[PDB]
Amino acid sequence: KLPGKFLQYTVGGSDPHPGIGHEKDIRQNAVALLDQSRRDMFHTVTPSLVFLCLLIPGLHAAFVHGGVPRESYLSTPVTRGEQTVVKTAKFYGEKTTQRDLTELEISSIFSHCCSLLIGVVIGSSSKIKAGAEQIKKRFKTMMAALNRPSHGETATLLQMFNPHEAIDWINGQPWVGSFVLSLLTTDFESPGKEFMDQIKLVASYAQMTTYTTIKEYLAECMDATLTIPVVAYEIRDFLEVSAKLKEDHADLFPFLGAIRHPDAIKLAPRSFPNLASAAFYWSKKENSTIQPGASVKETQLARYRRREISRGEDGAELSGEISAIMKMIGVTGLN
Amino acid sequence: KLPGKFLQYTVGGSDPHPGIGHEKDIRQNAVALLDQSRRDMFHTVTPSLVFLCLLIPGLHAAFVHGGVPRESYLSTPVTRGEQTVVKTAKFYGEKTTQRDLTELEISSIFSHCCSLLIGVVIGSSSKIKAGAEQIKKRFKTMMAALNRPSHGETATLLQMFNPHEAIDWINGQPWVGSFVLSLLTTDFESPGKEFMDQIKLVASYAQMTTYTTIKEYLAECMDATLTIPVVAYEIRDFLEVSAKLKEDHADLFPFLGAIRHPDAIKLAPRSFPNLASAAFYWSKKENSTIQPGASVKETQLARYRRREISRGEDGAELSGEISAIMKMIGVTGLN
Amino acid sequence: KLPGKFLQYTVGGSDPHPGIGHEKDIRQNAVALLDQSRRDMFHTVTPSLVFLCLLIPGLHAAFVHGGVPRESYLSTPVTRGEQTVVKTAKFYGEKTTQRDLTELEISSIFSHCCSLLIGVVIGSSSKIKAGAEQIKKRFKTMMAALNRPSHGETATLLQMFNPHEAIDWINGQPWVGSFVLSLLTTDFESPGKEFMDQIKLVASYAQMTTYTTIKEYLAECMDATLTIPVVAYEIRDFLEVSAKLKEDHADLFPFLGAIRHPDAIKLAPRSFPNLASAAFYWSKKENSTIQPGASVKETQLARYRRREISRGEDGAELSGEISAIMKMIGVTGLN
Amino acid sequence: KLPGKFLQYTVGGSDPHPGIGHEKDIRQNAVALLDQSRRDMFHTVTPSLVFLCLLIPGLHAAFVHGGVPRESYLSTPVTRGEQTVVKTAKFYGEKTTQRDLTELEISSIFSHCCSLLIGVVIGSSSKIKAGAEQIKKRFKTMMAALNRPSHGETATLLQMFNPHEAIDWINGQPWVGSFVLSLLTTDFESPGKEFMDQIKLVASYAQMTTYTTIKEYLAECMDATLTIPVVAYEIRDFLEVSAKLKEDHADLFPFLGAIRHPDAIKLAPRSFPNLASAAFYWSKKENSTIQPGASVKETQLARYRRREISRGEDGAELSGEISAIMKMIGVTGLN
Repeated sequence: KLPGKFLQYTVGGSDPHPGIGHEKDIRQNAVALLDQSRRDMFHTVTPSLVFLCLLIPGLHAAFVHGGVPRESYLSTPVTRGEQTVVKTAKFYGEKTTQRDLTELEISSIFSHCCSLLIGVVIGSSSKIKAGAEQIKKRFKTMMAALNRPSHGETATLLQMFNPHEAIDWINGQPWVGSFVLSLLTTDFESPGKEFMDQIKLVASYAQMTTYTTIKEYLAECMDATLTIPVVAYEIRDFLEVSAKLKEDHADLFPFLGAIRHPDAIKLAPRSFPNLASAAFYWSKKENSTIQPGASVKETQLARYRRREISRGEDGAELSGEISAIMKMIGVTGLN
Repeated sequence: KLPGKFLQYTVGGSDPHPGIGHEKDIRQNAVALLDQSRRDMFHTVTPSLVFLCLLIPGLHAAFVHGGVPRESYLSTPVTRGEQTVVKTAKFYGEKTTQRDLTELEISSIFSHCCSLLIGVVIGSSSKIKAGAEQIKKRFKTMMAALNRPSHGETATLLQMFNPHEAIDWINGQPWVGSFVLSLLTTDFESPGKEFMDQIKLVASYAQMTTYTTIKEYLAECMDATLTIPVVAYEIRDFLEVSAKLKEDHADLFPFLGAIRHPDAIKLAPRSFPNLASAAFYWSKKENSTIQPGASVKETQLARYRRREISRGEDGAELSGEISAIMKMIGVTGLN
Repeated sequence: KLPGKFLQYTVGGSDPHPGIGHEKDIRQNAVALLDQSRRDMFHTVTPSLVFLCLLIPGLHAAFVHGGVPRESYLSTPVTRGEQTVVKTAKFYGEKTTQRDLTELEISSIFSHCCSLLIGVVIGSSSKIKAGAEQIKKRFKTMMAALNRPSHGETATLLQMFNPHEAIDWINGQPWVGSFVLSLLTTDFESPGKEFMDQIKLVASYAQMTTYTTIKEYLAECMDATLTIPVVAYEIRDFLEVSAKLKEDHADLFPFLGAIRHPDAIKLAPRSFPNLASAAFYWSKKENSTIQPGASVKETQLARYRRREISRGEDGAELSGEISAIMKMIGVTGLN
Repeated sequence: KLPGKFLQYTVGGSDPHPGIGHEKDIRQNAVALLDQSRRDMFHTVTPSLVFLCLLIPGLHAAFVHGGVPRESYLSTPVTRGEQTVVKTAKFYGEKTTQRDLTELEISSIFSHCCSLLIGVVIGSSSKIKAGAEQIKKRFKTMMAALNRPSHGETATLLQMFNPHEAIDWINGQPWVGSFVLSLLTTDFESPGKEFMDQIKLVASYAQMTTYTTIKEYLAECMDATLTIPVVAYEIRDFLEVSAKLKEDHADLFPFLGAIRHPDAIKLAPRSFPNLASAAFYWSKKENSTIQPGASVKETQLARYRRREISRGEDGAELSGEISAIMKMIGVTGLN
C-alpha cells in the first residue's frame, strides 16, 4: 500500500508577475507594447493590463490599490551592474522615439480589450481562445456605433496577441468583482459608452446560467415534470428568492454573477437541487443532470416528460384575416 | 468611482498596408510570391491581392480606382541609402530569373482565390480558417469541370498560405460590394466561367440568413406559432416586401447580401422582429431568439409550438402501385 | 465593366514531386526517414510512400508501374558539382550505420500507415488532420489482435508525422482505385491480415454515403414522405439498380466507392434526386437537402413527415415473461 | 497481384524511454523540470513521471517495481568522454542552486497531475489535448476545497506543458490498473484527500460507458424497443450479471473500468449485443449501433420506438397546492 502521504504546500515564494508601470508612462508603454518583439520581453499579461490602463483613465490607480505591481517580470533576467534584474516598471525602449497612436491602433486596442473584458465578465478564457466569431460580431457592432464600421474588419494590429492569459490572471484576483462592478456602473464618455454597451450586453446574466436555465424551463416546458411535487415546491421558493434578490439589487440583479456577488450563490443548483435537475434534464433533451441533494430520479423525469401540461387555450378558430395570411404560405387551418 | 473618461481617437496615422504593384509586373510578382520566404518579406495580404490581379485581367485597375496602393509595406524596413524604406511597389527579386507558371501552380492559385472569394462573398473568414471541407468540395467540383479532377487533391502549392487576413482586409474596404457585384455579373471566358460558377453558388443568399431562415419556417413549420397574430401580420408584410425586392432586383435578388446592397437591411431581423423571433425559435428547436422590438414571448412560442397546423390533406389511401412499393421496404400502409 | 478575361492554363511545368527510391533500399530509406530532421530534407510525401513500400512487399513495383518517380525532390537544392541538384533517389545518409527496425518502430509505421490508408479509402484527409480518436481505436484493435495491446498507446514514434499530405497526394493519382482494390482483395500473411481487417471495416460503404443514407431512410423512416409518388417511384428503381449492382459485383459491392469504380455513380444523388432529397431531409431531422433535378419540395416533405406510416403490428399484449422483465425496470406495460 | 507478403515484426530493439531518476532527487529533479528549456533536454514523459513522484510519496518505489527506468533518454546524445551517452538518471543541472517550490508552483504541479490522472483513469488523452474546460472546473473545485480558489485561475506555470504524451505512455503500461487502484483506495492526508476527491468523481464509471448507457436506457426509455424479445431477455441477464458484480466488488464496482479489471468485459457490448444495440440506438436518437452478434435489426428498433410504454400513472388531478404553483408560471393544469 502507498503510505497516504502527499505533497504539502510550502509557504510563500516569489513567482513572476505582470505589472502596470507608472501612470505618467501609460501611453508610451502602450505604444511600445504594440510591437510583438517588445511584448516578448515581459510577462505575457503586462501589455493587456497596460492597454486597460490606457483605455480607462483612473484604472491604473484602482489597480495599484488592488495590489497590482508597477514592475513587470522580464522574460529573461539581466545581469546589468553585477546585480541580477528580474523585473522593471518601464516597458518602452531607450530609443525613445515617442509617437502617438493611430486611429487603427486605437481600434485594435479596443478589439483586444473587448475580448479581454468579455472573458472577465463571463469568468472564462475558453471562448476567447476558441468560440470567437460571436466576439467579433460584438466588436463589429461597436465599431459601427462609432461610425467606423470598416475597423470591425481591419483593426487587426493585435490579432496575434490573444488575451487569454490576462483573462485568467484577472479572473484570479480578489478585486475582479469590484472591477466589473465599476465598469458596469460608470457613466463613460464616448467612445467608452459604445464600448461598454457591448460589455453590458455580454455581462447580463453572465455566470448565472442556473438561474437563466430554470427561467427558460419555467417559461417553455410543456410537460408534467413541472408538477413533480419536489420540483414544484422548489419552483415556488425559486420565484420568491428571485423576487427578493430583484428587489434588493434592482438594475444590478442581472449582474450578480459578473460582479461575483455572494448572493449569486442563492441561485446556484445546490439551492434548488430538484428544480435544477428537472430544468437541466429538460434543457439537454430540448437541445448527470441530477444535482447533489436532489431526491428526484431520472426515471421519474422521463415518465413525467411524456405527459403534457397546458398553458391555456386561445381559440379553436383563426380570424378570417389570419386564415387568409395562412393561405399565402400553404397553411389551411389549425389541426 | 472611476471618472468616466475614456481613450479618445486620434486623427490620422500611417499604418502598414498591402499593395498590388504595377500592372506590367503582375505575373512576375505572382511567380515570386509563390515562395513562402518571399511572402515573408511583405504585408501578409499583398500576395492574395496580386494573385487576384493575375486571376482577373482588369482587376488591378479597378483596385487602383478603389484606392488600393501599388506599394506594399515591408515586413522589415531597410536603411538602403541613408533613407529608411518601409514599402515598395515591386515584389520580385533582383535575381530576375523569370519563369512561367506551371499548370499545377495555376490550379493552386485558383484554390487560394476560391477560398478567398468565398470568404469575401459570405463576409467572414471564420470558415476559411476552419469550416473548410465544404470549400475543398467546391474546388474539387471546379477542377472536375475543368477536366483536371486530380488537381482537386494535388493543387496544394499554396496550402500553407491561408487567405484569412486578405478576406478580412477586403471585407473592410468600402468597395467590397462593387467588387462582388462585378464578379457576379461579368461573363468570364473559361476557366473563369467554371471558377465563378462555384462562387455564384456560394454567394446565393449569402449574408441573407434571416431571409432564408424565415422562408424555411414559412415553408416547413407545422405548428401554430405561425398563427400568433403579431407573427402572422409580419408574415404578410415580409412576403410583400420580398416580392417588391424580387421585382426591383430580379436575378440579383439572391445576391443583395453578397453585394452589400442597402436593400438587404429591409430583410434583417429588425424589420420583422416578431416573425424573426418565431422563425429563429423554430429553427433552433428543429436543429435569445427574441429580437429587439418583438412583443412575442418565448412562453407564447412554446405553447403554440405544441399545437399542429394543417397544410392540406392528400388522400387516406395509397394507390395500389405505391402500396406495392411500400411492401418492398416493409411498410404496410398509412397510420 | 471587367472585360471577362481570365487567367489561362499554361502547358506543362515541372513541379516538385515525392519519390519511392529503389527497391533494394526500402528498409534503409525507411530507417533513415524515421528521423524528423531527415524527413525535413525531402518532399513531405516521400516518407509515407517509402513506409508503404516497406509495409507491403510488391507495392514498390506497382507504384513504379503507376508512374511514381524513384527520385524525391529535396527541400533545398544543392549546388554539388557546378550542377544544381533538386532531387535524389536515395534518402539515407552518407553515414551508413545500418541498423534494423525495432518492434516499436514497426508498430509506429503501422500506425502511420493505418491513418494514411483510412484516408485513402474514405477519399479525404480532413478526419486524419482532426476526427482521430476513432482512428486510434482501430489501431488499438489491430494491436490487440496482434497480441501487442500496449503498442496501441505506445507506438508513437511517428506521432508528429501526420499523413495528411500523402493522403491527398495518393487520392489525386489515377491509380488510387486500383491500389485500394489490390489492398482489399489480396490475402495477406499476418500481420497484414490483421492490419487489413481494420482497413476493410473502414472501406465498407466508404464514399457510398448516398447509398447508405437512403438505405437507412428506407429501413427506419416511420413517416409518409416515403409515399410521395416521385419519391416512391425512385425507391423501386433504387432497390432494383442496387440489386443489379450487388449481383454484378458480389463481395466487392460495398467497396465500389473505395475502389473508385464507375458504377458508384449509379448510386449518387443525381441518379435518384427525389429519393435522395427525402432521405437527406429525414436524416438531418433525425440527427439545402433538395437535390438538383428533384421536383419534390421542402414544404411537401414537411407536411408528409407529420403523417405516420405503419410497418406492421406485433401484438397488443406482452407475454407473461416479458411483462415480468419489464417490471424489473419499472415498466408496467404497453401504452 | 501483390504476393500477400507483409512487413514482419523484428525481435527486441532499444527505443527511447522516460525515467524517474532517484528517490533522493525527486524534489531537485521536479524544481529543475519546472523550466521548459530543461524539459527540452529529456524524453517528454519524464517530467510528468517526476511530478507524480513528487505528488505522492511511495510512488517512486512502486514505479521502480513496475519496471519504470531511473534513467531518462536525452533529447540529444552527448559524446562526453569518447563514449556516447543517450540517457541519464539525473535531471537537475551542474549549477545546483537548490531552491524550494513556491505555493503557486505546487498548485501548478497539482494542475498538471490532475489533467494527467484524469486521462489515465478515462483511458484517453483526446480530452486533455482538447475537451478541457471540464477539467479546469475540477481543478477549480479542488483549489476552492483547499482554500486557495484564486489558484484555480492563476496556477498556470505548467500551462504550456500538456500531459498528453504521459497519459498515453502510462495507459500503455501493464501496471496502469494497479496504479489507478492504489490511487482510489489509499486514504491520503490533505491536500491529497481533496486532490483524489476529484479523480474519484471522474473515475466513477469511467470506461464503463456501455454499462451506463444501458442503465440510462432502462431507466429513461419510454418506448417499446425494451419489449423486443431478444432485447428483453438480455435485460434480465444484464441486471443479474450487474448484481453479481456489485456483490463481488462492492465499493469498487464503479471503478472496474478505471482499474482495468477483467470483469469489466462482462459488461461490454459483446456480452449483451441486442440490448447494447437497442440502448445505443435510443441514445443516439435522444441526443452503426447494431453490435456484432446481435440479431435485432434497425428496422425493428425503428418500428418499436414509435410505440409507447407506460411506467405507471400518478393521478389525473394536481393537488390544490401544486395547481397554485403551476399558476405562478402560467400553467393551467394537466393535458
